[PDB]
Amino acid sequence: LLDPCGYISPESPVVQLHSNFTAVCVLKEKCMDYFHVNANYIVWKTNHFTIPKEQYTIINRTASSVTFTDIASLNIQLTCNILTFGQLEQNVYGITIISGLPPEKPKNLSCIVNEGKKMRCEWDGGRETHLETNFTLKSEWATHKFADCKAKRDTPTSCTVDYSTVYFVNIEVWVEAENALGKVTSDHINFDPVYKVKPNPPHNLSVINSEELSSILKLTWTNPSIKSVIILKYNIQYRTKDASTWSQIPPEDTASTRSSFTVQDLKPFTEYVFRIRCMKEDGKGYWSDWSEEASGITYED
Amino acid sequence: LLDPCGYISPESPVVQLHSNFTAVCVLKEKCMDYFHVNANYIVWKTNHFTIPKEQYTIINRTASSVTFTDIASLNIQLTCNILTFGQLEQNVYGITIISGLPPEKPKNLSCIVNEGKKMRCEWDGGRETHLETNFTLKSEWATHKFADCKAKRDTPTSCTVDYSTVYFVNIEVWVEAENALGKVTSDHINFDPVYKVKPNPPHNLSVINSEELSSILKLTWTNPSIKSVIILKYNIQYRTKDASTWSQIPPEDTASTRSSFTVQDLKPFTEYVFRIRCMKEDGKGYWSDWSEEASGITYED
Amino acid sequence: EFEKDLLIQRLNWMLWVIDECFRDLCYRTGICKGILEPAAIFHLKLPAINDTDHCGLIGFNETSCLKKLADGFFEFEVLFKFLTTEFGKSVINVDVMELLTKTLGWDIQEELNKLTKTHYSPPKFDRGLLGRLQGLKYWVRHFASFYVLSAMEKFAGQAVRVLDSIP
Amino acid sequence: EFEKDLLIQRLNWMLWVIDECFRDLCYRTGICKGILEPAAIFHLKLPAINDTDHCGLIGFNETSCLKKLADGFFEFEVLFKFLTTEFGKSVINVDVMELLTKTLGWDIQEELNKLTKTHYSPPKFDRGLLGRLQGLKYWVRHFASFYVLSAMEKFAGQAVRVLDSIP
Repeated sequence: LLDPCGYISPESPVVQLHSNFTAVCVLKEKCMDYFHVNANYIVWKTNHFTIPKEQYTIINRTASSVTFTDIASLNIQLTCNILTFGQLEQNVYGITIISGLPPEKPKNLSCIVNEGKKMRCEWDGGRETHLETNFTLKSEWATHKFADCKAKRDTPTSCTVDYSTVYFVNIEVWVEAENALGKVTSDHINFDPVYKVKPNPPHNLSVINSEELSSILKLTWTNPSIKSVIILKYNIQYRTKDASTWSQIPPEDTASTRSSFTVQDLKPFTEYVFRIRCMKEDGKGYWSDWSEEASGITYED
Repeated sequence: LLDPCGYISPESPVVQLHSNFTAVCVLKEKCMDYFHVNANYIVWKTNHFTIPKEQYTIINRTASSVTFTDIASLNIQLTCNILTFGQLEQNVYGITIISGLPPEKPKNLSCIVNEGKKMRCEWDGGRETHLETNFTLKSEWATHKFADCKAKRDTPTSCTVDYSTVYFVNIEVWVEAENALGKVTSDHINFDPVYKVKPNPPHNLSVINSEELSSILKLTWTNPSIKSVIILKYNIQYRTKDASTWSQIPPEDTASTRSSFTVQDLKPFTEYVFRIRCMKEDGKGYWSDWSEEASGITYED
Repeated sequence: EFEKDLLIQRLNWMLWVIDECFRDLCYRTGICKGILEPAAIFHLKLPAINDTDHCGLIGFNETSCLKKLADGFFEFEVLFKFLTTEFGKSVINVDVMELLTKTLGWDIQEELNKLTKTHYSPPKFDRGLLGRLQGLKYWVRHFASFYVLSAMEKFAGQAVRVLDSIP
Repeated sequence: EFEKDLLIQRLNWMLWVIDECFRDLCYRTGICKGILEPAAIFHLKLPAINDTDHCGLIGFNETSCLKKLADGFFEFEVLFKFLTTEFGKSVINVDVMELLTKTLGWDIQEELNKLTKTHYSPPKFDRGLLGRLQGLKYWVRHFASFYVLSAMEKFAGQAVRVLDSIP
């Protein structure tokens, strides 16, 4: 069967940093008969250094054990050997002791649906665990479970689901953190994706002298396709080409879907720069980035 | 069965630029009876513009046809409709006519095995074909075929196989270019991958004053792992810290595997910069890039 | 807790995507609603409100009607899968209509069971149909698109009517 | 056209990788050639040149010997697959040894058929063995690695001897 003289127990442990760990090496009876040895013949080595015999404890004639206390090394290679007659040393078994910490409960879980992309959720991973830790975003409607989204090694605090967003349906979301020392879940959050949209910014912004006055500039633009799902609200900013700060149209005047706006009380024959952004009208969701800036000049008085 | 009044033939053609193309629209008898129409009732449209009736040719009472000559448009949407009584126009069938050119025979096929990477072959794709063209690198030993390597849309002139290089065995390689208008193969090349290696450059370059003279600097370095497969040859370059051009040790003196070299006849208390590269000893394969530069200073006289 | 308003937002979103497919189909194809329709044989049962469903203002009754709305919306998933293949590359969100419609069936199917005692089960996802639908080849697939879209537009439009008229 | 020199370059490359696995195994594991070998029961048939193969200088004969070399090299592919799993992440080119060895079997198997009339067939790739080998768990897998490597080192080393001694 291709088989051994003995083994070390426990098999391939993962322990918590600063804990104690006891390894027991046990020799099979048949092997003991063959080499004419017993526990007293066991020598222990770690990272190629022979562990001094005084730290060994023969528990029975079949077994020897060593105890590491307050483990501070992330990785320990422990080896069990028998000192067979003739000063011949032979390897019995070996294990790698790995240590670290259990994962902290992911917190501040939040999601966002950037227009054109699938839902993405972010969370604060906690304290370093020193262990390979998996993060899995779970999501489900009360009547259907979506594919788990497993975070990438590079980006462990974020996941982007592989399924398209379905607005107007409540979805239950949470993150599962797991490593050899533990599994834990963040609190579950529940929401209608429609309130987590980050629209693209309005584009095709144009400044046109519409009215025959010198204090008016007309802004026109193309709303983002997401207008098919939500009613838009905007923030229109404007300043003179030389001003250092932006002024802003009163939000109330641009509180519902529109593709144009006439800015008034502008100084004559002056150049103005505009930029606009939008988000769901009720303020529930995320402001889009600012559109491309657009320029226009008022007529002379 | 969810079925039609007629069809256009040929189905969804791809034709060569500057050729002629004839489309025939034929009405099923049952449909002709139902609407009380015949070929004379067929109207042809392309890209929403009605083709003038004078360009039509009724081949039989069941069919009408149009002929485009010297096609210069890459894409033509052709539609067949019947002018049913009551000046009611209804759609019979439609096809998209695509045009372009057959692929030119890939030429100058060459391959290279960059140490640490799998074999990569490059070829000159020829004239633009205006059609989606696939490139497939084929490779096989006389007794086993390797996975075809399909070039990426972005990099259509290169492929990197998914199998590891096996030196000392002749491999047959060639490229297959194909698009709707044609399939063609480059000439086949045959070689032992061992003669197409591009080793990594020697690293860990160190300059040490070995001898107790003022005209000597000893160069030491670590050869690339590929030394396990080929005997290395080197090019050692050196110049004074202020020189503008590199001098070079005579290739014959560094014509076989080594990890050190003593440069002589150097000026006293002068600073020297060195750089080295290697390739298969017989000159068959590719020169590695230059190693990191290394500096050293001779003792005072 | 019958959320009609929310179901209506879904129907309008659905109507929006539907409309976008017609426009897209009309643009790339020429096959346009009431200007140039296909000369082809309508040959597949598509959900449609009958008078037997008693869904209009006179002779109305949630019982019979919700039953039809739910059944139809479940029957739409197979159609939306066919549609996703046809418009997925050119129309935003067609790909999630097969889920949205399952959602309308479920929520409506929840009302029925609450309204009656006859326990209802969302119909069988017809793989055979999908297979035949996805089996059409070339031009004729646009015809299927046109008919399917037409049937869905009417139905969904009626569903909004029905839901807005239940107190 | 028996290319012995080329077959020898393959054997030496193979010997090189073999040596690198021993060194790697010795480094991460402590199990080193002649310093600390496993205390375990050798329990699997591994190719090995016998006197019955008549491969030494006295009583030599391509017939009987090439037969063994070819058979062994084909038997090595299953072993190299086990090895690839064990050393693939730490030793360059272990992953192509299963192909290289098939190559030595093929080319050597070509000589036999030319040397005899008994037509030879490269043995059966033993999936059962691979399955048992890849079935070992934890520490003991290093033992298998050690024994397999030892058997391959001896054999391949002998093959080079055999090939250099055929005129």
